[PDB]
Amino acid sequence: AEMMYQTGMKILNGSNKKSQKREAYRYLQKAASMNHTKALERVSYALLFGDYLPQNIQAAREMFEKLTEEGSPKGQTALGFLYASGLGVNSSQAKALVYYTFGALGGNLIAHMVLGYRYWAGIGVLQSCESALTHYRLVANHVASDISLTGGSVVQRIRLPDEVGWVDGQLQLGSMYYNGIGVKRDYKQALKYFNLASQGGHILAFYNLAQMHASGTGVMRSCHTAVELFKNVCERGRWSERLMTAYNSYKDGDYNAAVIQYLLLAEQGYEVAQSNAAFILDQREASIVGENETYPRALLHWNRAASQGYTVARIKLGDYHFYGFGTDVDYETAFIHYRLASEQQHSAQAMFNLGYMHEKGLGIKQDIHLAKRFYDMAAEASPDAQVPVFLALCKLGVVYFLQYIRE
Amino acid sequence: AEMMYQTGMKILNGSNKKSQKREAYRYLQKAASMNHTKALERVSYALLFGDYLPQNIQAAREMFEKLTEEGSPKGQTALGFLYASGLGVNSSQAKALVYYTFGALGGNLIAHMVLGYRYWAGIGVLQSCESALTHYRLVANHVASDISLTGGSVVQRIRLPDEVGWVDGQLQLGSMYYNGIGVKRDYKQALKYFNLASQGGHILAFYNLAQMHASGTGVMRSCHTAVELFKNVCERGRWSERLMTAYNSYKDGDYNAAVIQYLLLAEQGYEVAQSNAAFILDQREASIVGENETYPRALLHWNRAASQGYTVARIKLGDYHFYGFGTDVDYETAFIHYRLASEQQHSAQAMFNLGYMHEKGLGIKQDIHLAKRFYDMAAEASPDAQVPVFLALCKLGVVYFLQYIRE
Amino acid sequence: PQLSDDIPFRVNWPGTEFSLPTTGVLYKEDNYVIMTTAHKEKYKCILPLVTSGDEEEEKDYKGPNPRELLEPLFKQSSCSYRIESYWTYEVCHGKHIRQYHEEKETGQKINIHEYYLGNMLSNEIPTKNIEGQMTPYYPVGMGNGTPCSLKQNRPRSSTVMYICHPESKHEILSVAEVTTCEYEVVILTPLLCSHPKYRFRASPVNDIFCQSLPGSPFKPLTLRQLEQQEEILR
Amino acid sequence: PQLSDDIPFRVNWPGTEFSLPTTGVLYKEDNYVIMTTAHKEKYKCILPLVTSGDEEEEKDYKGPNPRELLEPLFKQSSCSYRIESYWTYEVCHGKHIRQYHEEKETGQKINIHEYYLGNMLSNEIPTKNIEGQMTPYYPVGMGNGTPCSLKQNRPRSSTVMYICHPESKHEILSVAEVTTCEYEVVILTPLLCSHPKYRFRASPVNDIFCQSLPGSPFKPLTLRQLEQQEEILR
Amino acid sequence: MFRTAVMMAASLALTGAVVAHAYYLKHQFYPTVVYLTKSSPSMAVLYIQAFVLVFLLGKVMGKVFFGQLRAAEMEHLLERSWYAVTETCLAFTVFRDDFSPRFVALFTLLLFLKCFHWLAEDRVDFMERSPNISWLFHCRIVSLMFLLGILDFLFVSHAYHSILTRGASVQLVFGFEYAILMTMVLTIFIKYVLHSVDLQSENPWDNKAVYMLYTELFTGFIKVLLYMAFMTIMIKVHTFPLFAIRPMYLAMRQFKKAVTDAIMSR
Amino acid sequence: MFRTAVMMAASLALTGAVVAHAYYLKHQFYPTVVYLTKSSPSMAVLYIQAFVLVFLLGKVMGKVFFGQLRAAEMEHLLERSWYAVTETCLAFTVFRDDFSPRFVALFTLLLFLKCFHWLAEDRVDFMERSPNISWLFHCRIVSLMFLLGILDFLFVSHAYHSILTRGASVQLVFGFEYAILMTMVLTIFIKYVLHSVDLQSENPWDNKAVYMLYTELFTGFIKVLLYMAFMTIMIKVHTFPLFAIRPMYLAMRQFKKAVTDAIMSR
Ligand SMILES: *[C@@H]1O[C@H](CO)[C@@H](O[C@@H]2O[C@H](CO)[C@@H](O[C@H]3O[C@H](CO[C@H]4O[C@H](CO[C@H]5O[C@H](CO)[C@@H](O)[C@H](O)[C@@H]5O)[C@@H](O)[C@H](O[C@H]5O[C@H](CO)[C@@H](O)[C@H](O)[C@@H]5O)[C@@H]4O)[C@@H](O[C@H]4O[C@H](CO)[C@@H](O)[C@H](O)[C@@H]4O)[C@H](O)[C@@H]3O)[C@H](O)[C@H]2NC(C)=O)[C@H](O)[C@H]1NC(C)=O
Ligand SMILES: *[C@@H]1O[C@H](CO)[C@@H](O[C@@H]2O[C@H](CO)[C@@H](O[C@H]3O[C@H](CO[C@H]4O[C@H](CO[C@H]5O[C@H](CO)[C@@H](O)[C@H](O)[C@@H]5O)[C@@H](O)[C@H](O[C@H]5O[C@H](CO)[C@@H](O)[C@H](O)[C@@H]5O)[C@@H]4O)[C@@H](O[C@H]4O[C@H](CO)[C@@H](O)[C@H](O)[C@@H]4O)[C@H](O)[C@@H]3O)[C@H](O)[C@H]2NC(C)=O)[C@H](O)[C@H]1NC(C)=O
Ligand SMILES: *[C@@H]1O[C@H](CO)[C@@H](O)[C@H](O)[C@H]1NC(C)=O
Ligand SMILES: *[C@@H]1O[C@H](CO)[C@@H](O)[C@H](O)[C@H]1NC(C)=O
Ligand SMILES: *[C@@H]1O[C@H](CO)[C@@H](O)[C@H](O)[C@H]1NC(C)=O
Ligand SMILES: *[C@@H]1O[C@H](CO)[C@@H](O)[C@H](O)[C@H]1NC(C)=O
Repeated sequence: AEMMYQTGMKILNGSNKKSQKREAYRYLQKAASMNHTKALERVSYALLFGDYLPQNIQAAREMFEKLTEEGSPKGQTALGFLYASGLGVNSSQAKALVYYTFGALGGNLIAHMVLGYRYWAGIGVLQSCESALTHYRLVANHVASDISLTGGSVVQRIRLPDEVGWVDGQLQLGSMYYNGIGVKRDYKQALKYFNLASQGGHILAFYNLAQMHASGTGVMRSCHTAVELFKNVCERGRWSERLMTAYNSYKDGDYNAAVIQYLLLAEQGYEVAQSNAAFILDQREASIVGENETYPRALLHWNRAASQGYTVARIKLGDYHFYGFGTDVDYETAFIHYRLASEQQHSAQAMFNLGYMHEKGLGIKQDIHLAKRFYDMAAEASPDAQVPVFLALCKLGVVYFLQYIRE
Repeated sequence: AEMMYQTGMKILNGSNKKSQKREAYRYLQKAASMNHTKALERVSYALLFGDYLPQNIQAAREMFEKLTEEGSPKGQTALGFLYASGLGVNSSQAKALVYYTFGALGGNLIAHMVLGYRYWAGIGVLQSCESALTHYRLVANHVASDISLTGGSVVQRIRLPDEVGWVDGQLQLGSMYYNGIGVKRDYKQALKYFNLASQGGHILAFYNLAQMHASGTGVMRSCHTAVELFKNVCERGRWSERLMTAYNSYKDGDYNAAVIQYLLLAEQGYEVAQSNAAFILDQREASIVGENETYPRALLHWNRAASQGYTVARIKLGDYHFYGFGTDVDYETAFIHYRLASEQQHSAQAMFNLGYMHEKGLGIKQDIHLAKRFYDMAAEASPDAQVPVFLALCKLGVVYFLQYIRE
Repeated sequence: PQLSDDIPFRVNWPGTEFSLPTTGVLYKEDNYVIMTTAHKEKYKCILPLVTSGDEEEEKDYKGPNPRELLEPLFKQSSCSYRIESYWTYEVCHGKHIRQYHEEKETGQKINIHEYYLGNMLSNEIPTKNIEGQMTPYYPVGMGNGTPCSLKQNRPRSSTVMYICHPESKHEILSVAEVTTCEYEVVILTPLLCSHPKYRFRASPVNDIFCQSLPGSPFKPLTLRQLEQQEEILR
Repeated sequence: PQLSDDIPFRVNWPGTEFSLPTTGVLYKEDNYVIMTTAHKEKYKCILPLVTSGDEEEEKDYKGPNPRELLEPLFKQSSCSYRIESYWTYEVCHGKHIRQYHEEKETGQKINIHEYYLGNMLSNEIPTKNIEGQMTPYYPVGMGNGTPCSLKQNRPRSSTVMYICHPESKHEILSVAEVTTCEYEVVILTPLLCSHPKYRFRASPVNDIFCQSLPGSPFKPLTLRQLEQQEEILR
Repeated sequence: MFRTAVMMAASLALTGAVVAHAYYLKHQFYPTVVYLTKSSPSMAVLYIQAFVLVFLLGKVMGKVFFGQLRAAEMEHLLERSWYAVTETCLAFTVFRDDFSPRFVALFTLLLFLKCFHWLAEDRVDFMERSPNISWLFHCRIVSLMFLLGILDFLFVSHAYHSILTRGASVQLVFGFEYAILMTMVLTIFIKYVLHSVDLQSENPWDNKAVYMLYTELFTGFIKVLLYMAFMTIMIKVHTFPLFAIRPMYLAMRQFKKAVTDAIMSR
Repeated sequence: MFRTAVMMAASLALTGAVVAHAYYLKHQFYPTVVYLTKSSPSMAVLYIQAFVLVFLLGKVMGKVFFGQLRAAEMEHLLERSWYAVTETCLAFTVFRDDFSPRFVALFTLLLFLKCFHWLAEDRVDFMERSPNISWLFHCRIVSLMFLLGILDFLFVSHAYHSILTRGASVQLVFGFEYAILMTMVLTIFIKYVLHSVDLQSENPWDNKAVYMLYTELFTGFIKVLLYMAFMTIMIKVHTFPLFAIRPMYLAMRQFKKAVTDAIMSR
């Protein structure tokens, strides 16, 4: 049993070949039959995840249960993900949190990020920055330790709705300014030197200002900057490599393993993985979810992707209320999400469709000369709106001219 | 007397106008008649320098003598410059050094840079890095102090023979690594962190590695890196602004004040100011120097500009021995300075004229097929040598073909 | 799944001898789970029926009419203004709305392009979609502004929108127009949050009580060391 | 001014009762200057006539002939080589000059393009040049190298150039050719610097003596001191 | 006529296939038109449908302004037009103005107006030798005289204010070329003035040929002056033309055939 | 002859003035030549001198290869050469190859060879209807035939090994144009073979016209095939030509005038 698990890890760490990785798991899958409690948790996360073992969601649920009855943090975390996403099992947010709490209790780090994110965006619970400070803190300590050892493995951020040294020494200098190395400590001026180190892109500085805005040192402790500084540290763990395992599944034609390897990171609180896990459900390529639970589940992950500051997720939340995707048709509700992507994020399309609801009298009362403003505002915001406003303004004047003739 | 000097400095620091600067000096020139020992040293450096008071070299020599008999560091320094450059007075290197020593003794900083440079390039004295270490230091202490106050006023480097934050904190971090701030000092590893700070361009770091290579800390104290690191600090004083005072005289048509405001900085040991003070004497635009002392004085400042690593100053030292400028004609001596600019600095022209002395049998014995190599080597070194080698190689083959016909 | 990011939850540990409440949310004896921690600790954590229906909160209010709350704001004459990319809206609560923008000439003059949008010479509270959410409001509608050329020299009209916020300091979320030369202003105030029908609506919290099986204590052995750890850090 | 950057100078302070030397450089009683320091110390610095002529250094050498100094270098068989951009010259003192370059094939083979430039089977010392300046040398000239196609299969010839350097470790300044397939090698060695006619030539130093006037001490009130100040950093 | 309707339908079938390709990809209004703009074959077919649309507008404009082509100027347009297609194509690409679908549309407006000046020249050339011309011909061609000369006056006025307000750009060569076209409508006027006084009198006039040779001398002097000033400018600003030396050699030859012939005559 | 020497002297005077201006500035060999290459008017005057030199070499080659111009092909050269210099200029400027003084020389070499093929065209066209032709004409024109064919074979070989070794550049279009010119020397061979078997017999041959029509059909097919492959290559790689559609319309019309006439005949 235990001898079989050693052969798999040797070939996994020794060979990067796809066949050799699958050949290494053959002993690991056989060791799962011997109920070695370390063996299943490496094949549980392949039986339901894919791009490793073949994907079979029903084959992983029942053996997750014995992982829960054993009391495994890696089993308590994932069984909450099944009931949070309604994946192969009837959806229930009521005890989705119960499994995540015991996973967060059990020492798992994924169940702390999700519980922290649920406390931060107010999803499933009350938005409490105090509770969102506690759970996001435990992840940050367990990821800031490993980056200093692993060197900070950077992973590209790929959004499908868009396509388909010098500062390292400044961190130690800013650490000595706040603490005091041969000089009196000054929290008023050490803040500016430490905050400028994070603009270089290194996330070690991102950690140190989060504690600075937590205890109240230097600047007064505000909740909004307490966890938002914490969150970008937590979004770069060893689970940040999991876009690539999901994105390769999308390019390899296995679209149903790019909607399960993305729905975990959508539950983990991303925006690259919350638009993409909804864009795949947008075009109905997924097959585990039914044909009637494809748009309401893609509405949920378009709604979370908008509140985290995405332009397209605020236009595409207007579309789903414009046509009637997953909701009874609401021209008034779709109106607001189109303007909220106009004044805030200055999305060029988002004032063109503002003109259409102004020009054709949808949602609000019609006014011809108010619509002219937003078409004109569209051409100022972008170079690509010069064309599709001009054929819209010509159509606009035809109605104005034809109405004047009838009078 | 003393009341007149206050009005000049108020209008000089208060008004940047050219007429107002000359109007401020009217009281200063009148105060020079009262023999106020502070008043002459601001008009002695205008009577012989120009771009201030009108240029009159003989009008400044006799009043420099009373500045010498008083014992002024600013008079002992400049009176040695007159006899070093043979300027208005018969040239004598013998007591040129005597005046510079007492100016260096008197506390002047210019007379320490020149005495240090003379000890470094072996000009007028024996090349002794020990003596060049002592005089170059005193300047570096008196320039790094003001640069921390004045912010390090940068000045562009203009060569006439060519035309006509992130690292600031790394200096303090590298200073703490060598000294020890909360950690044990390690001179083996603090050297690499301190030396990388100088690659950013800041010259505070240039000072700190000079002392590192002086006392032997970290790396063994070598003479060549002891003063070369020191020298680039000294070449950025408040006298580094004196290129613009000289370069503006060249563009304003006052060419005889761009050969006196450049000959001091040539004596101070530059290479931007040693080619340019020889390029002006190259074309005989200067009028203080005679028509027979124009090329030997321009040979002296082409020779110093070559040994400090200039490509053009090594080709143009070949020309002066090629045609016979200021020296009896020497094809052998001119041969060496052409190849020393070929193997070392890879100057593209410097192998083309190597071909001409190879092809036409000047200096060495003629060999036709050896000359073919250097013309061919010229085209590889630059894109601009493709043309003037092709009309040289065609001429080369015509002689080879015509000689073969006669046989 | 349908609008599921608005339902709050809370896990509690009431212990062994606990009786589920019969008031509030509904409960069942079947929807229990048997739990196990990392240190082998058995818990039975029950969950309520997620309905949270009706509005049976015993809504009583013997206080003043909502008209009386904004009167101290009117008499103090402390009124704010808002900046934009170009314009500048200065709503004055109880006097006027003023929209203007300064044209800074080259050195000496400042030119003002000003407009006037108003001047002060039912068993159901109406609600407007605010970012897609449900907030009941107080409308204060008013007109007789400057004449509007598009409406053939008709004076502008405007409605003042009042919604409550606890940390508000009398600012504006956004200024918007429902039609040409007739504008809508929203105003944040802390006065209306005391009104039960006008306060910010929060959904009732469904409580997850969970009972401690024998062999396990009142709270898990991997839990209480963490809330004290953040208490030290604070 | 003519080649004036080769004349060394030195200021000395011999004091009040000093007699100028009659051997070496010439002196005059008129070319004196009256000096004054910053703290009003008066000095009289005499200067010599800048001639430094002739070679009257009493050149005597009862030592060995210059042939005998390079014999220990020949028998030890410790010989160096030089790199270039492409080529690689391996002079072996007392055996040969070898010029070669390795062609590294893709994985397995190393190809050598080698040539042979030579093999060991007068009251005035000649002077070449060396970087513009002057240096007398020892020439060692050989031939019988590999045949040269340009000279119609004639073997190459090479002269070995010996110049002395104190800190030398038997390296090469440069390798050069005076004609095609006949090459010149310069070699640094420390052996010839003991030879008076073969050592590195240094111009004699003209001494500037400063006579101390009364009212001023043996050395200026800023000299000694400042010198010893750095004597700290000695 | 059958091949003309075939060519229009075979182009509109491609445009209705490109548009229906984008609308299936991006199912809205705004991302569709943006997708057509950035895509190369999508804007290529929309270019082809634009040129067929300006072709058929030219054929109906030629039909209303000239009763029937004589099939001797039909060739004479085809070489000139080619001349004109290539030099606008070379002037568009030399200037690095980049491919923009509102300055290509301006260049074919120049070429479309340039073709109608040339058609007026050959019609007024046979107005010299037409003894049977109705009043319909006289009115329909002076309408072409006005409509052109006002149009080049407008575009010269639009360009010389563009060269002042904006700066040196491609709008300089537009107004200069229209200035040459302004001299071109100037030439055919005087030729129409002298040949209208010819027809109203039943006797030849010897001074009409003297005035015609003087008029061709005139404007030919104006033409070379415009081209020579056009040379001296773009060497100074931007780059060497490498175009517009085509009609210039014909412009000096226009000056050569007028000044030297008048010198030989007078 | 006087005006030709006047033009040559007036170009060489400017070249000597530019060379002396550079030599007075930079008194050596190497900086003088480098200064000539970097300066714009200096390289412009050197270009003018090179063009006058190639003009005089072309005149002496035409004098030695043809006894006297008929003064009916001189025009044909003038319009076709304008066509050609503008096509080469536009192809040079679209490709962004940048102005290099060793590819402009290649382009004028191509234009020079094209002009000589057109002169061979018109000379064999009059040789069709020439009843008094000496053996000197036959020998000199067949020498032209060879020399031209060997030159285009050599340049086609050079350009296809270039397109294999280096990569996609202007050598592909150079080789394709030289392949078209190879088809041109092929056409005139067959035409000269037929018109030489015509003259050696003192009787007309009816099969000569059929062979001429079949050969014209042949090579017209080859020409349209080469132009279509040329298209389908440069839409794929780099950019739209925007050139070489000129002789293509004449190439399809060459196919139209051969295939349809033979279909109507046979
Ligand atoms: C960076 O910042 C810059 C400035 O901060 C931005 O620059 C832009 O600058 C231009 C200046 O040229 C601004 O354009 C206009 O500016 C003035 C003001 O006109 C505005 O207001 C008009 C008022 O009309 C309405 O008024 C009431 C509003 O409450 C209504 O009740 C009323 O019914 C009426 O509708 C407004 O009409 C106009 O908007 C549009 O109007 C019509 C149709 O409505 C459109 O077709 C237009 O395209 C226009 O955009 C403006 O918002 C204006 O001067 C006015 O006053 C002078 C007084 O002498 C008159 O002479 C003149 O004829 C005119 O009437 C200007 O002429 C110009 O039109 C523009 O607003 C700025 N843009 C923004 C976004 O602020 C720059 O954009 C910024 N960079 C970015 C964002 O990247
Ligand atoms: C970066 O580094 C790169 C390499 O480090 C540099 O790259 C260049 O690489 C090319 C490779 O293609 C090198 O070119 C030549 O390399 C070999 C060797 O030929 C050299 O040696 C020839 C020997 O001839 C002389 O030999 C004796 C020397 O002591 C003489 O006594 C003798 O009389 C004879 O003269 C030499 O002739 C040649 O130099 C030039 O020769 C003629 C005229 O002399 C010129 O016209 C040429 O232009 C040529 O430059 C070379 O220096 C060569 O292979 C030889 O051997 C094979 C064996 O099979 C034969 O098949 C082959 O025909 C040839 O004979 C190559 O074919 C090629 O010619 C070049 O040297 C490198 N350049 C430098 C500067 O090192 C690159 O330049 C560097 N980047 C920079 C500097 O920016
Ligand atoms: C999920 O719940 C539904 C409704 O309560 C029920 O019909 C279904 O059988 C349940 N499925 C599972 C796997 O519990
Ligand atoms: C929803 O689920 C049912 C299964 O009960 C299925 O038959 C149906 O196709 C799905 N979709 C819709 C739109 O009803
Ligand atoms: C300089 O020296 C020369 C020669 O000794 C002499 O003729 C001349 O007068 C001297 N000039 C001065 C100013 O001392
Ligand atoms: C050198 O100086 C003399 C003055 O004695 C002067 O006359 C002469 O022109 C100068 N130049 C030469 C080349 O002699």
